[PDB]
Amino acid sequence: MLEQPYLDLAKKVLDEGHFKPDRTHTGTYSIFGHQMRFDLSKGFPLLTTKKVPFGLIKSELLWFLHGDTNIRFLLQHRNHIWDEWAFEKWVKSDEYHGPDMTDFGHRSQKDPEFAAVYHEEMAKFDDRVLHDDAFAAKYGDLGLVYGSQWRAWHTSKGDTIDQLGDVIEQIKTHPYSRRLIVSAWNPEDVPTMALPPCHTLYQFYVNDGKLSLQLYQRSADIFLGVPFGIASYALLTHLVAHECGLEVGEFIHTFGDAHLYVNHLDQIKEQLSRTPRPAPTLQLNPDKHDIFDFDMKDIKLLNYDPYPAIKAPVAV
Amino acid sequence: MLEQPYLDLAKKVLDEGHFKPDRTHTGTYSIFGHQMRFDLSKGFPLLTTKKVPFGLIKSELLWFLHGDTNIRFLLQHRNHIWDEWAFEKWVKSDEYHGPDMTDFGHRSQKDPEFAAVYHEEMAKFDDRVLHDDAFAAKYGDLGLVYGSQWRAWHTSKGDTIDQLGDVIEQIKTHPYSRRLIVSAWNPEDVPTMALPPCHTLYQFYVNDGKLSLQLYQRSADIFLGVPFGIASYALLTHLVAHECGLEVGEFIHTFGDAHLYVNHLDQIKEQLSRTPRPAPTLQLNPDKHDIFDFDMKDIKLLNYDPYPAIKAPVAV
Ligand SMILES: O=c1ccn([C@H]2C[C@H](O)[C@@H](COP(=O)(O)O)O2)c(=O)[nH]1
Ligand SMILES: O=c1ccn([C@H]2C[C@H](O)[C@@H](COP(=O)(O)O)O2)c(=O)[nH]1
Repeated sequence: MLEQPYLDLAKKVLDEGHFKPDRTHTGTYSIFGHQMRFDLSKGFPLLTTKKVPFGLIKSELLWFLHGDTNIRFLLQHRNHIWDEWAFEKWVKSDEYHGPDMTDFGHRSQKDPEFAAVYHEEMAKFDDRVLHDDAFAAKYGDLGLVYGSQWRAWHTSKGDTIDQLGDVIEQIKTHPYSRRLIVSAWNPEDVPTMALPPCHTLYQFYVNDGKLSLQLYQRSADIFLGVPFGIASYALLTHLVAHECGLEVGEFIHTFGDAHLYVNHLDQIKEQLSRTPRPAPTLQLNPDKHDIFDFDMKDIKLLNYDPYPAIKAPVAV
Repeated sequence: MLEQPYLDLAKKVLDEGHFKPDRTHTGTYSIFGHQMRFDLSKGFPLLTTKKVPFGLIKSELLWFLHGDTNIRFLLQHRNHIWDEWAFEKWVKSDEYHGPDMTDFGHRSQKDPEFAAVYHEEMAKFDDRVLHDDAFAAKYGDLGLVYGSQWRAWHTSKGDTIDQLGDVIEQIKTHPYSRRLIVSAWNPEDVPTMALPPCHTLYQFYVNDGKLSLQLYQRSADIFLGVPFGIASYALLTHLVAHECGLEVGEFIHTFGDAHLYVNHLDQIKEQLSRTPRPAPTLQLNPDKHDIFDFDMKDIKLLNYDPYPAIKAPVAV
């Protein structure tokens, strides 16, 4: 079944997984060096053993494709994944004249009252980002995020490079190249970044009229992270392919530190007791071609019949 | 046997290998996405099924470790791997007042007279690089090569970053980090580089007091390239480990485009008819610790009993 590699990877971290400490002082079962492949011709690798929000995955990838880094786009799309990061910048700022917020996330877990307070301050921050144009420009712009790494790499000459744009043209004029690489890792920025790119780098490959993509993920949260990651990059492999008039090949997910937080063990076992149903089908608008111009309505997901969602706490 | 993964990878490219064109207009049998691991506690993965020059591998890695990019060091060490690149720069220069040299490499294959001519001009170039200090500074400095990528990454602020130095300190003060990454890929330089880094990026990992390393090689020549690559990075895993007082773990080689040139098929088959002997043993000088200060004499290779070398033409 299409999503087997994932379950396999999951089962493995449990079995061969060696305990290992980490930043968000929780424990993890980790493995180092893994690689799994998904033959995109057999279907879309969005998990059926647990409900994954394709809407979220879809709007995030577009945000990246637009070379956008401001949270406003996502919010307009009911997407709040990157919310914490902008909120945090806001709170550490001179203007934040509100309640105690330092460590809002980790605190909310065992909230002394926090729950509503945090959740409301956040509602406020967002609401302003959506309307106060100047506020959005200030606290709503994350800066160095995938959108800017992929499409506006800052060069030593104060210029900007559209890695993705260039690779796409390359694919068209030189499909057999081995230099079709887009990179999110900048040695200059990581020493002072909030969260250095987990999706460190990806390579494209063309053969027999099919497009393939390999991702190198330096670090991954098997439970919460991987499900989206596989969905996100498989989508990209289709999008880029659609634009180049190529057939879709394989999506390959390679790992550095693949781990499962100690507070996710029961949940994952639950999942491992499920039987994958047939994988869904992706449908891209035939009329449109420049993916940089793709809109949500141009991406349909057909036949996604999943098992109920699984709730598990974010380890912090 | 330790080197099995390599033979396995080799056998595979023959069997599942899909023909694919390439730059040096020759043909290739290619696969996309492969990963193999070598448990460095079982021995050193320097091939016994064919003689690999450990001396060359050793002096090259030191050259990188010194953050050096001038060919003089290598020549002083009888190492000529990077010779062509500096020679080419020399020939395309105003000063090169010699015979016809444009395409020296590919031509030498079916030399109309070239052999000696090229080989002598080269001897001249080198000889000068070794003695004429100003010549070395001019035509002997390659510039952007591993030594500068690893230890003097040029930032947008005209400064320089010692990625390797920083990662080593990191390993010591934060061994459980998932950000121990050194990168040779610069989106800014690749568009105008002679040869963008095949050894694209590598990640370190520490667990149970052992050090592991994973390399991401965007493109590889299974026959001529991989044998050195495995040797080079396994050596680094030992060196860094020796410096951090860690035990050696696994070396993991991940691949983008792994290929075998069509003009290497017979030779590789020859190799595949050999039986691996026990792997050699690496011995590092116990007295020395700062690997940036390691000298050739500080690296011993014990019990290397290989099969005679295999000669095969460099495809161009
Ligand atoms: O697809 C993804 C992207 C990010 N993360 C995770 C990786 C780490 O678990 C955490 C960040 O902590 P560090 O890896 O930076 O140390 O976020 C994932 O799990 N999956
Ligand atoms: O360990 C190594 C380093 C380099 N090369 C190869 C990779 C390619 O075969 C060739 C460069 O051509 P491009 O990959 O840049 O297209 O040099 C190897 O085989 N092995």
